[PDB]
Amino acid sequence: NELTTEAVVRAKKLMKIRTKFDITREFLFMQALKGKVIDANGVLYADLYKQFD
Amino acid sequence: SKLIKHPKIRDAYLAQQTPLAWQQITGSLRTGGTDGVQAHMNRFYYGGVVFVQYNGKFKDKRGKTHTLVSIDGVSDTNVGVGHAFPNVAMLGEANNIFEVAYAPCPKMGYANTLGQELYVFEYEKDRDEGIDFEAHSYMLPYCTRPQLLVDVRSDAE
Amino acid sequence: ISLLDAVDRTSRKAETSAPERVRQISFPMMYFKEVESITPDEIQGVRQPGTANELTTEAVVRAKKLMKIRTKFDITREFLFMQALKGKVIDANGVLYADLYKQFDVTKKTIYFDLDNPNSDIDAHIEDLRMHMEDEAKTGTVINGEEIHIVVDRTFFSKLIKHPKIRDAYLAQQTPLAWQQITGSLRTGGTDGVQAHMNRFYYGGVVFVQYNGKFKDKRGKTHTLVSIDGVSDTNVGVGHAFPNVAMLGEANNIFEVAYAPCPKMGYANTLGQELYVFEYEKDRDEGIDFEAHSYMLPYCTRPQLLVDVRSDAE
Amino acid sequence: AYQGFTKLGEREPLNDIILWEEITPTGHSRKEYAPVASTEYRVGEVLKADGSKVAAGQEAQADSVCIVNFYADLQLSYHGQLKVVGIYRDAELKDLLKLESGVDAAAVKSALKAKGIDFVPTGL
Amino acid sequence: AYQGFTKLGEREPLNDIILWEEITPTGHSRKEYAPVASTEYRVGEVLKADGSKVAAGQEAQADSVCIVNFYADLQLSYHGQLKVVGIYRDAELKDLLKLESGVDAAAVKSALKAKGIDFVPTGL
Amino acid sequence: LTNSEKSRFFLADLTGEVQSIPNTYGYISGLGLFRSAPQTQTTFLMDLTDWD
Repeated sequence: NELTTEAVVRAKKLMKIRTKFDITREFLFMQALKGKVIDANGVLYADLYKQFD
Repeated sequence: SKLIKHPKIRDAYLAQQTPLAWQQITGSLRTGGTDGVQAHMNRFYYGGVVFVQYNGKFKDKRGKTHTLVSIDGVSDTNVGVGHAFPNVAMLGEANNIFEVAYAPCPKMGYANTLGQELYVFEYEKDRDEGIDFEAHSYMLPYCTRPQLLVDVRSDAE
Repeated sequence: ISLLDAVDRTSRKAETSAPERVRQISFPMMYFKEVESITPDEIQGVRQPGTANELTTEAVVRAKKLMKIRTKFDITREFLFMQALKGKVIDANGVLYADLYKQFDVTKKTIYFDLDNPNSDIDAHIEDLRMHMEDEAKTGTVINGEEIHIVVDRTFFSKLIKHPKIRDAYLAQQTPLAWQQITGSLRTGGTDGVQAHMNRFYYGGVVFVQYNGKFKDKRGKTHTLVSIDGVSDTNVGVGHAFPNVAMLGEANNIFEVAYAPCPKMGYANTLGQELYVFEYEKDRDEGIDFEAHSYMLPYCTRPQLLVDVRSDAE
Repeated sequence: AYQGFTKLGEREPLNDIILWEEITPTGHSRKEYAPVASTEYRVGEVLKADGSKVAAGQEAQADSVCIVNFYADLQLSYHGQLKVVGIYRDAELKDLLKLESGVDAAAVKSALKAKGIDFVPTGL
Repeated sequence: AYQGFTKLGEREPLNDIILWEEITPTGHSRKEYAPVASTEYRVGEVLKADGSKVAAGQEAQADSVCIVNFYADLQLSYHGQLKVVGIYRDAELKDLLKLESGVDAAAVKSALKAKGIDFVPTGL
Repeated sequence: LTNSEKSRFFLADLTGEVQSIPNTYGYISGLGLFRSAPQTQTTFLMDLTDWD
């Protein structure tokens, strides 16, 4: 019989936002290490290897 | 798994009475830092180089799993893939081939200013209906010597 | 959680995150009752075994009855604990009381070690078992998959220790461990009840322990503690891997057992105990009645961490 | 139970789908309905003009999005209110929508888009 | 509510109807039943040997008086048990029976009296 | 210490709560091999020189 509070909800929402950005950054760093940078939606038309020649 | 299973490495290491040889064969392995989910990551030592087993994956909005250590275009389960990139000490701090750039968010007072990693904005709703939030990030990582980003495979050419 | 999708700057569009999901469940628990009686006709005239002409007293009969009842309850408790470790809490008769995999909406994981094949990758199967716990724990903390209990039966242990890979690897060693495992006692550690020293084997970061526990029910059918319901070849070995106590920490303990009071008066709405024993006298000095109760249920809050192990191939 | 498991249910959807809404003294995007017959309303369902849920084929007649949890047995909302309220005007909600059987989202999204309701991608 | 009142029901009957029963090591007067699908049991309802309630025209088939509150879709009694238990053999009960509609009370009581069940005159 | 299931006038126990936090990986981002280069414009250039 304990009610929720605004502080807990706000903290969990902000923490989820931060960890979402962290995992997106990790994925992008992996993409950069692989050679070409593509987002989660997969915007891919050409390599960056070829444009660095 | 295929690398540690290989008969040449196994036979080269079975005939050596060293703690390292006792460790790599009939041993725990699992000598490394944490990746986020496991206390230690597998690492094997052979020929002066270290093979580190990284198994990290994420999902997008549409339930699609994005494996971090993978090669685009190949989805065979039998084949194995890997990535090799130069270490920080290989080139020294004068050629960090790796950089990430940051650019400002499109709000008033932020134009033509050095961007940062994250822009956190909190806005109060009208009347008294709650709080609005915004998070921004304008970034792109890149490598200036991509020819050193070698990927390895476990199958024959 | 999911990955953010890139959006353009000028068209100020964004993304949002789904809310949490909270549910609720409940658990029923089993009740056990045992009755025994002492009648003077089993004491009068009867002779105490091992004595020439001495008669049994009520005290020795009562002591042996109580000892048998307590041993029966302990044995049933051990069987129920093993059944809960298997992931499905099935009563000795065969009725289902708590299907932990269906209640927590997870699936059972089994690993085929393929011990018969001389080319099998034992390291790969051990690594798969090790990584499964870390992947499916989902406790939010850092998991160490090497801290598990692997309990196998006689056939699995014999097949594993005699594999050409393991034996050839341990033969080309000059460590005391290899000498002990190859030419030496393979019985470090134990008291399985009957054994003073149970079989255990060290290969990687894990150990394999052979458990020979088995019980019988009133129907006469044996109940092997290390077994898979369904699978009964003789040529296959079976095992059970469950998390160690010090893997998720004392903060996150997943193995619990409940105890609730018996339906006798006095005991309503009280804290449950391990066992209740009651003394009742027959009227007209006809003897003594005994009752033993227990209201318990063992369960696992993370059944995904209970991984089954087999010796054949999938 | 006899089946081996017992599930008491899941928490009803919460009123967190609203991201932006035209805030006016008397409310601009919110309209009230008279609850019809014995009907179970939840947060995120699309209602018609009369207040009943949209069905297959009736997609063009998408009037609003429910933002209250109503109970037929109690004839009261989860906030102890006599009526059921939905969002029918300019607002920005989340993708969480409780659709009926055989009703496509694309027709519902376009119908609500005409009234000025936008849906943001929500993901996991 | 919209009707002016919001009654939330009445407490289920308690197991206090048993005044005397044959106390036995293994339950002389207690008999188990396998619950029938989609059937609610309450303390006081009369059951046949099959396990279903005594309907009109079959009062002579009364077997036992149920003393547990089963919850049908839960498939568990109010005490977390798996089966329905009713008193059928020698016992003394209060005059509190929840007979079905159109069921003769006198015929049921006479049928149960042959089994050894008696009802003590209660008051109000 | 709480209402039971399917009845309001009886009681039951909650006995805690379990949680399922997802899996997050931070190995590559923890390596720290990417150097931050903050900038003001929306596009940066680069000229490549290589002597033969």
